[PDB]
Amino acid sequence: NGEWEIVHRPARVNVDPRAPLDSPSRQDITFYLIIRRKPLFYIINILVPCVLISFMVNLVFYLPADSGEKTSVAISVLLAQSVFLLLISKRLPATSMAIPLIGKFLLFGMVLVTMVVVICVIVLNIHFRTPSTHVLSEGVKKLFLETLPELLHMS
Amino acid sequence: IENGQWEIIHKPSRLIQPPGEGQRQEVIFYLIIRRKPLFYLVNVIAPCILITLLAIFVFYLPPDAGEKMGLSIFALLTLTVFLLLLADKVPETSLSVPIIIKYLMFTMVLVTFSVILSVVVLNLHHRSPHTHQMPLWVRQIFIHKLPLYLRLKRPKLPELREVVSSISYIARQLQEQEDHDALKEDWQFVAMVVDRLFLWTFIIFTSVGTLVIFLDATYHLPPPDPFPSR
Amino acid sequence: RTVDRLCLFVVTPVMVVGTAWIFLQGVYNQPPPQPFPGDPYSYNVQDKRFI
Amino acid sequence: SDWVRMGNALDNICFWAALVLFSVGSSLIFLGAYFNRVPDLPYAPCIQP
Amino acid sequence: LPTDSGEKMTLSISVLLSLTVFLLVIVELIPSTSSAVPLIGKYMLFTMVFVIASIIITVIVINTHHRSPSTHVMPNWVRKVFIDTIPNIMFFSTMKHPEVKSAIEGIKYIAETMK
Amino acid sequence: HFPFDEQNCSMKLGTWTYDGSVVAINPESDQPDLSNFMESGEWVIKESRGWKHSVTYSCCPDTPYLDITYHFVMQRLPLYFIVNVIIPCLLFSFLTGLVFYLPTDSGEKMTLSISVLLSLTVFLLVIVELIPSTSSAVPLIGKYMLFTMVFVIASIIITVIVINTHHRSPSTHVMPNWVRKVFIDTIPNIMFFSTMK
Amino acid sequence: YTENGEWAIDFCPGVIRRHHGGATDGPGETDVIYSLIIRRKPLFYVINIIVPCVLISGLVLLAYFLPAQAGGQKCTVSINVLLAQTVFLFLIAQKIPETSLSVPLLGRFLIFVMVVATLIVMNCVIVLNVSQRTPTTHAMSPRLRHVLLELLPRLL
Amino acid sequence: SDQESNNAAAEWKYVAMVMDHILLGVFMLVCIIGTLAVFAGRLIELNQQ
Ligand SMILES: *[C@@H]1O[C@H](CO)[C@@H](O[C@@H]2O[C@H](CO)[C@@H](O[C@@H]3O[C@H](CO[C@H]4O[C@H](CO)[C@@H](O)[C@H](O)C4O)[C@@H](O)[C@H](O[C@H]4O[C@H](CO)[C@@H](O)[C@H](O)[C@@H]4O)[C@@H]3O)[C@H](O)[C@H]2NC(C)=O)[C@H](O)[C@H]1NC(C)=O
Ligand SMILES: *[C@@H]1O[C@H](CO)[C@@H](O[C@@H]2O[C@H](CO)[C@@H](O[C@@H]3O[C@H](CO[C@H]4O[C@H](CO)[C@@H](O)[C@H](O)[C@@H]4O)[C@@H](O)[C@H](O[C@H]4O[C@H](CO)[C@@H](O)[C@H](O)[C@@H]4O)[C@@H]3O)[C@H](O)[C@H]2NC(C)=O)[C@H](O)[C@H]1NC(C)=O
Ligand SMILES: *[C@@H]1O[C@H](CO)[C@@H](O[C@@H]2O[C@H](CO)[C@@H](O[C@@H]3O[C@H](CO[C@H]4O[C@H](CO)[C@@H](O)[C@H](O)[C@@H]4O)[C@@H](O)[C@H](O[C@H]4O[C@H](CO)[C@@H](O)[C@H](O)[C@@H]4O)[C@@H]3O)[C@H](O)[C@H]2NC(C)=O)[C@H](O)[C@H]1NC(C)=O
Ligand SMILES: *[C@@H]1O[C@H](CO)[C@@H](O[C@@H]2O[C@H](CO)[C@@H](O[C@@H]3O[C@H](CO[C@H]4O[C@H](CO)[C@@H](O)[C@H](O)[C@@H]4O)[C@@H](O)[C@H](O[C@H]4O[C@H](CO)[C@@H](O)[C@H](O)[C@@H]4O)[C@@H]3O)[C@H](O)[C@H]2NC(C)=O)[C@H](O)[C@H]1NC(C)=O
Ligand SMILES: CCCCCCCC/C=C/CCCCCCCC(=O)O[C@@H](COC(=O)CCCCCCCCCCCCCCC)COP(=O)([O-])OCC[N+](C)(C)C
Ligand SMILES: CC(C)CCC[C@@H](C)[C@H]1CC[C@H]2[C@@H]3CC=C4C[C@@H](O)CC[C@]4(C)[C@H]3CC[C@]12C
Ligand SMILES: CC(C)CCC[C@@H](C)[C@H]1CC[C@H]2[C@@H]3CC=C4C[C@@H](O)CC[C@]4(C)[C@H]3CC[C@]12C
Ligand SMILES: CC(C)CCC[C@@H](C)[C@H]1CC[C@H]2[C@@H]3CC=C4C[C@@H](O)CC[C@]4(C)[C@H]3CC[C@]12C
Ligand SMILES: CC(C)CCC[C@@H](C)[C@H]1CC[C@H]2[C@@H]3CC=C4C[C@@H](O)CC[C@]4(C)[C@H]3CC[C@]12C
Ligand SMILES: CC(C)CCC[C@@H](C)[C@H]1CC[C@H]2[C@@H]3CC=C4C[C@@H](O)CC[C@]4(C)[C@H]3CC[C@]12C
Repeated sequence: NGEWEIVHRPARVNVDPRAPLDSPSRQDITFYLIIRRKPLFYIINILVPCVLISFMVNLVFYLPADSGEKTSVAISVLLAQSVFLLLISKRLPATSMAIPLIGKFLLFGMVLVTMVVVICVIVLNIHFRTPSTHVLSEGVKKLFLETLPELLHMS
Repeated sequence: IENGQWEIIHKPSRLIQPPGEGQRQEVIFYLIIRRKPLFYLVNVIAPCILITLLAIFVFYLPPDAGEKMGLSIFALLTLTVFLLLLADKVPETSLSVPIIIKYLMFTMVLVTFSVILSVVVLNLHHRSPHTHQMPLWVRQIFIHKLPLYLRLKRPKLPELREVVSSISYIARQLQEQEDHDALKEDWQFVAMVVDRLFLWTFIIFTSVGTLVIFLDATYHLPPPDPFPSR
Repeated sequence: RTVDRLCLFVVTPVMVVGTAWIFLQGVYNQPPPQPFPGDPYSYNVQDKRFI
Repeated sequence: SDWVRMGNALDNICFWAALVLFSVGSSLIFLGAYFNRVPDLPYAPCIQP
Repeated sequence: LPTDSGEKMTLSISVLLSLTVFLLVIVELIPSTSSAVPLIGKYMLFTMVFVIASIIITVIVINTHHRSPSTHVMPNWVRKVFIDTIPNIMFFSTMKHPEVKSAIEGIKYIAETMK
Repeated sequence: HFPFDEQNCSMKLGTWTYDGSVVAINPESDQPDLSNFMESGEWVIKESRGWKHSVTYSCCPDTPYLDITYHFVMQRLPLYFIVNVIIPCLLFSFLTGLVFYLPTDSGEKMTLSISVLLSLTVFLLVIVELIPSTSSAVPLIGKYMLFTMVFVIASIIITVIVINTHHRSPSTHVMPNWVRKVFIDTIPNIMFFSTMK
Repeated sequence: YTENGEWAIDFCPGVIRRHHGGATDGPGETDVIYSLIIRRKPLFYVINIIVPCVLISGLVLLAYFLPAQAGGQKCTVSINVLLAQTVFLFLIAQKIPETSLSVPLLGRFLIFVMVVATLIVMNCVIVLNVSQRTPTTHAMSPRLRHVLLELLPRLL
Repeated sequence: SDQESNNAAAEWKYVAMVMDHILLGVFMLVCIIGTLAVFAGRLIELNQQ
């Protein structure tokens, strides 16, 4: 099969001791197929694009606030993740036994991208403050202009 | 063989007599089954909550960034994608509306209003000082009264004759620019106050609506008895 | 700018580590060596159980 | 200002070029269908009117 | 939405994008037949044409806003229609060493430049 | 090589319950009869042929097992996939590089690159519905899709770096000497040189 | 008779064919072939796909009238029209036949307008590159200046 | 002082623009080379059949 590789293929005679001898459920022969998915298709077409696009939301921290394109990048990453979620929604049943691994990663990525959008909003809010709207305290200057840049090894 | 989407709550059987010769009894087996909604929580509800949070946070974005429209409208676009996702799953009958569809349309209405109110805020912010005169009542409400409640404290010899005329003209032009900038600052402060008011209003409306819908969903329990009294 | 740099150095490692964990559960997910747990037999034609 | 006016002139000529391309290509593509009627065959119509 | 926001095309084009994505929902849900145009189809096409017309007219408005004073000169009819007549219906406000002599000329040049 | 692939598909026919010692099958012709073959809109049969085979197992040396296997070498007609898949990918690949001719002051570089990425992401729907979902190998079309995605991704990363460089000022950075030597002095000398130092 | 919602039956001749009557063939064969010549009624495709796609693809021409500055959103209009065209490609892939003997008019039109939109995106990029040049980075190319500002109005 | 600051900023902008020109060349070349490296081998093989 183009998607499934057979790992184990046992056969067993199963006898139910609890069932009566005159029951059809007393005996059966079961042939089991343990099959591993060959994940190359999903890797190439879904996982690498989704993972790379999700990791793209981190570049917004290196984008300057004057570019005016930070939140657009972040929300577009969220939109792309939603498109990928639409893609996955057609390929698996809506079962409740577990969240799929790709589902777990997608939920984790959408949550992180949401926090990144919120962080971008806060950063833009801080960037555009002026004396006519906000007061810049000396403690804030000491923390954010001298101590943290020295700790963070900023230029 | 257990089903991954349904849990069997009750499974009785009943003999149904004909209404008191061509009449026939029935034996009805009832399956009362509760859906296990983890898939829809992961794939629909959580993204809607995140998009709603971003719609709330639009109002904290400064007008000068020039990014309110992009954020709010792309949130709406993402919600449209999730409508496309739900189109393949929801029932197609018309006797009532699914609560998930109600939540999705509530979210889309919220994001639409976030777009509308962000447009209003930007209209106030970019208002031309010379063409638009601030009415006094706008001043009294949005510059004096409301900032107190919203916890917004606004901080705080022909040559010589020609030279004198040029210097006086330069000073006059800079004073005109100062007055224009003061009126522009007043309009921008009004826009900021209105933005904060909308932020608090949107938080309140979002929380109340989400709580109402989520409590309606959570307290919808399966019947304790298969045949309740009616 | 300082807030942005700090948020980079905080958020990006979290994303990398969480993605690595999530995908490492799957990459190392293999069927067990035996078809039936608790039964050492392999059920393969190489290991015939002669009567 | 000189650079801006050169850009404006470029936009002006290119608009007409793009409009001609769009209109002519779309018109040719759809006129292909306009000349694709069912041929006038020598048979009576299938449904008598 | 003011032109100075720089977001008019963002809003309009993204509304169009949302409508285009929603066309997938529409074709998924409503039946597809050519016997006649459904009422949903008429409303959908009306909304689409509405958005397209809004985009076109917004482009015209933005072009009007950004018209330079040097290259473009305002015709009298535009002034008479939009600045004079229409606002009466609405409510908006209508709209002796050489070095010393060189310094004096520099001050005059600054004043004339700001003029 | 999909969509330029060639597929050799067989039809193995045999008497299920009769061996060669009781029932013998022989081909009517060396080739299958294609005289009444309807034209295919997706495949071209380049070659077709039938072969008889006889297999004798060691445990059964008197009852040979016969079969006739009809094979058909078939070349896909790739026009549908060229038009609907390859050309949009080529257009996205071309649009990827144009961000590097956009000025940074335009404030639209990330708009262009991210919109191209969104177009590719929407296009993944078309690709997966049209491409076959098998893991035996990566199709050529899948390789091209991954190439275009990876390099739009690379363009976005490098564009963010370029925008960061463009906005630097002495209030934020001090230019190292090697950047000056490499970019202001050496490279423009080996270029068209219309740019002013 | 009720007409099909999408197909009108224009002609339906029948013919009795006889063949394989040759000496080598041996016994003659005969059949009856009816030829339903049917016409599609394209109203659904016109209303739902073609007209919206035509208008949205024509929107790219508006880019030439937007200012070539930071807030012009010229590239916004062009590339998002391309994105909408990709959405329409997804829409049209669900409907077109999957054969490769020729290309359908719908697909040909969509690819044509996508190519036009790509060319106009390139054109907008070039116009933006030319418009925002400043003396601190670029020299005044006098050849292009003469070509555009002096010769072009004379040609017009 | 503002003029000196503007000069340094313009130097940074020049560096970014030179990088952009190099990257435009590289990415167009990569587009061509990847398009060839993917398809040309099979297309040439079919051309010889
Ligand atoms: C819709 O479909 C129908 C059915 O396909 C079309 O009607 C048929 O059209 C075909 C042509 O496409 C036509 O085939 C021709 O048959 C005649 C008669 O064949 C007999 O006689 C010749 C000798 O005269 C013998 O050679 C043959 O053994 C036999 O019994 C042929 O003469 C004719 O040949 C000519 O055209 C060939 C190309 O098609 C060309 O290669 C050849 O040199 C010569 O010029 C055709 O083979 C069918 O007879 C038609 N009728 C039937 C019942 O199928 C109909 O036209 C289609 N409608 C539209 C609008 O397209
Ligand atoms: C899943 O679906 C099944 C099938 O619809 C439901 O089973 C029905 O349940 C209802 C109650 O929920 C039953 O209705 C009740 O019937 C009692 C007996 O009625 C029988 O006898 C009379 C007289 O001969 C006949 O006319 C009648 O047809 C029956 O044969 C009544 O005593 C009950 O009265 C109660 O409700 C009425 C409502 O109007 C009140 O006015 C009364 O005061 C009282 O409270 C009641 O009418 C119905 O018979 C069941 N159908 C079958 C086929 O068994 C399950 O309940 C449902 N499961 C859920 C939703 O949990
Ligand atoms: C793929 O899926 C199949 C099932 O479809 C799995 O096969 C099962 O494997 C388990 C583990 O080997 C089997 O469980 C074992 O069954 C033995 C026999 O039970 C029979 O007899 C009792 C009465 O004596 C009946 O009640 C019962 O119904 C059966 O008829 C038990 O003896 C085993 O118990 C031993 O192991 C357990 C481990 O927890 C210990 O606690 C016990 O003390 C004891 O040592 C055990 O319960 C099961 O029967 C198999 N099912 C079938 C249908 O054969 C495959 O393992 C699975 N493959 C995977 C996941 O890789
Ligand atoms: C698609 O897939 C099909 C099926 O797998 C391929 O079919 C194979 O085609 C090759 C070449 O045509 C076949 O090889 C030839 O088989 C002939 C018959 O062999 C059978 O019958 C004899 C007589 O009973 C037995 O002895 C023998 O064991 C077989 O049972 C041979 O006569 C041919 O020999 C001639 O060519 C070889 C070339 O190497 C010379 O060395 C010989 O001297 C002689 O001239 C030859 O071996 C093969 O058997 C077919 N297999 C099947 C299963 O049908 C298609 O080729 C493939 N299509 C493609 C990809 O093009
Ligand atoms: C995304 C994760 C959470 C956020 C991470 C943030 C990371 C970045 C770190 C942020 C620290 C930045 C400090 C700059 C300001 C220094 C001066 C100061 O504090 O006093 C002044 C400014 O007060 C403020 O602005 C409050 C501190 C920053 C608020 C950030 C947004 C709210 C986040 C809340 C959590 C969101 C939770 C929901 C989202 C998950 C006092 O003036 P004021 O006018 O009284 O200030 C009102 C401020 N208010 C409007 C905020 C009330
Ligand atoms: C940033 C780069 C690494 C792209 C992102 C790769 C992501 C999607 C990861 C998650 C799980 C990974 C796979 C898990 C297991 C294996 C091991 C071996 O069989 C080859 C690689 C392969 C198949 C990995 C390829 C990369 C992979 C698909
Ligand atoms: C870019 C990285 C850091 C993101 C983390 C998620 C993915 C891409 C990572 C996490 C752990 C990784 C895997 C760990 C180990 C292996 C086995 C090795 O034989 C091939 C690579 C492979 C399969 C790695 C690559 C892909 C992988 C699954
Ligand atoms: C779209 C613009 C830019 C280019 C148009 C070019 C014209 C000449 C092209 C486009 C599509 C082409 C048609 C596509 C398919 C077929 C079917 C084939 O059996 C005969 C040729 C025919 C009928 C072609 C004729 C030429 C054609 C009409
Ligand atoms: C090289 C990059 C930058 C552009 C082209 C796309 C890349 C990602 C493509 C081109 C060729 C591809 C490889 C082709 C074949 C194989 C062998 C098999 O194990 C599957 C994965 C693997 C190893 C592919 C991984 C992805 C791949 C390397
Ligand atoms: C890129 C722009 C210029 C054109 C966009 C439309 C494309 C898809 C058109 C233009 C010319 C067309 C081709 C013209 C003629 C033929 C020959 C015919 O026997 C089969 C179809 C085929 C091979 C056409 C396929 C579709 C085609 C390639």
